[PDB]
Amino acid sequence: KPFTLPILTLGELTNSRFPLPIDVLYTNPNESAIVQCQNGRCTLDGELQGTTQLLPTGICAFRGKVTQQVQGTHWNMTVTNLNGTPFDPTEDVPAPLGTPDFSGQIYGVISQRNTNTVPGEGNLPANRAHEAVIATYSPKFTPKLGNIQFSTWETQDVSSGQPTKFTPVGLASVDANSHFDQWTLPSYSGALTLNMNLAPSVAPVFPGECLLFFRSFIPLKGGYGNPAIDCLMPQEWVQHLYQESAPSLSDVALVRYVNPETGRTLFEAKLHRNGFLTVARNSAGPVVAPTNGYFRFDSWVNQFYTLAPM
Amino acid sequence: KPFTLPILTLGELTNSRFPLPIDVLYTNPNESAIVQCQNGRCTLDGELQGTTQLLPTGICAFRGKVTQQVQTHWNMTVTNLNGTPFDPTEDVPAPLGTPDFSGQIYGVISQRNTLPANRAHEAVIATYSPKFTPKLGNIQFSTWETQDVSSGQPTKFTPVGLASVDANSHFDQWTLPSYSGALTLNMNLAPSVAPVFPGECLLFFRSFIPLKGGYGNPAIDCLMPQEWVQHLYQESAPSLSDVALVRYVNPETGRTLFEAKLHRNGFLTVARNSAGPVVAPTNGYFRFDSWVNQFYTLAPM
Repeated sequence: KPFTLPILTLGELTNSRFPLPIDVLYTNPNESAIVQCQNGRCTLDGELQGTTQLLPTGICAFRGKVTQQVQGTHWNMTVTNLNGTPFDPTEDVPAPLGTPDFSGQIYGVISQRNTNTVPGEGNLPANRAHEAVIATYSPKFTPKLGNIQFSTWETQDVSSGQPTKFTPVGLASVDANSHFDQWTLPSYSGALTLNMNLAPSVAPVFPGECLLFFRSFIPLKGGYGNPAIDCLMPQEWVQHLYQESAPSLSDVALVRYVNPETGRTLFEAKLHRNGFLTVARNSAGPVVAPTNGYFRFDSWVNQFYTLAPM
Repeated sequence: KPFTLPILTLGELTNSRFPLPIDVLYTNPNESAIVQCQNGRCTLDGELQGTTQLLPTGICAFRGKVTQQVQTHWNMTVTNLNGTPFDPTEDVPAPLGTPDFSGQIYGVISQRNTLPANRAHEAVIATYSPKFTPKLGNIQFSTWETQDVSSGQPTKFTPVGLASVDANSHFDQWTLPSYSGALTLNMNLAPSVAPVFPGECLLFFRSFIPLKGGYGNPAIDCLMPQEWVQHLYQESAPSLSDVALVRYVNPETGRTLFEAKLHRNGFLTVARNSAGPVVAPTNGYFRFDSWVNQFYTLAPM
């Protein structure tokens, strides 16, 4: 089966690591961190890796039940799989699929719809929702053990024992004590633990090459900053590759970024079998080009193919 | 070019009218409302209609700049979601992604000033308000917060759910907003959809939508999931009749659970004489089997 990519343009793609549109392509050749994100991980032949799942609504989401308030106002939440089935910690994944894959204070909304209905309200359940923050660097962030905590500004109106959804929106801030580092993994089983079942790190191996990312700017609840989240492939590529499961005929798919108006190739890139891009570029920053561009698959090549400089 | 659908299962699909997973398939044969939603509208040959755009993050989203606080209510100029100015003369009902139903839409307004300062707050957009005029470039939102929204700064609305579905809330998923306000006619609408065949009813992809407070179990029904919109748009396969016969298959057992007609204008019907959820495995998926003729009768579900 021939390998293909979506023909969605840059302005028609979304981030696989946070629910955001892709804003710009981006490089940073002198990055010192190991790049080993766990969402947006899929091989070119369709194998999801890390904590990657298919729903855009599942990225950095949680589903479960609040147990009790804990002595901002903190609350303990059991977490299930996003489909509602109990999370089995013996499954060969780092954490429930969709779990955030970076250190920071993730800001969003906790909502609840009660299981029990009220006769005097037309046999309908009660509901509530409040702003909430999840500190993924906290020892209390133990999604691999089926349990996390969140904090709220709201002091009372969260219910114990009720179905609970976290909808991510952005970060609480990028203050130093919020520990935002997009390449630092959470410790999924808690303090002083070793993560397991991780998607592998990615890196260029050929001289003159660097990673090419799909970058999105992330909202902030407060503070000064212009934070971004870089993914290796957009969510729609993950969805496409998963469904197609086309055999990979070599280690690298050569792709060309094309302006569909002019048919012109702006640059070429290597799309590696583990699901990431490299380019030959000697600078950091955005790729300044119209957002109607898209990557076109041109041919299978080997690891030693030399790219035209961007 | 042969017609195809994604092979994503029901538990791998998302709603095209609100940012929610698909929870269940659903029918309501005795519905009295005209079904004429504007998000999640795409022909089988790939023509987007209504206010439909391709991003899951764009559904019920707004981008723009706050102008004035009025008596805590705030006016907001809205642009296209890509940041370009919205031209009210374009042949669309409203900026793409604009909500397509009456209600109080709850979410978060966030701002990043032109290292910049930021703020965000919970907000509500009443789409039935006379000040909900997205086709004219302006909407209003309310906050519980009394002051901390800045005028003239880039502003994003991230939808989360509904504020309320009580009797003051005007929630009706089939009532369109007046995109240009009171006393104006909506324009450039995607057409209404209905079964024509005796014994058939619409089949929806249903999602339960969160509530900020109060009582209720509200849902939003879309005609096709967002991934189908994205797929059809890219493929642009010619439609070889008015109806594509699809079978809902359990891929574990290989068996067909039921069949449906997928109509050219981008919606499903089934022969079912009961309302409510379809109780079927969420690992099922619709498989395209054949274009069919105008006398094709569905097996009853």
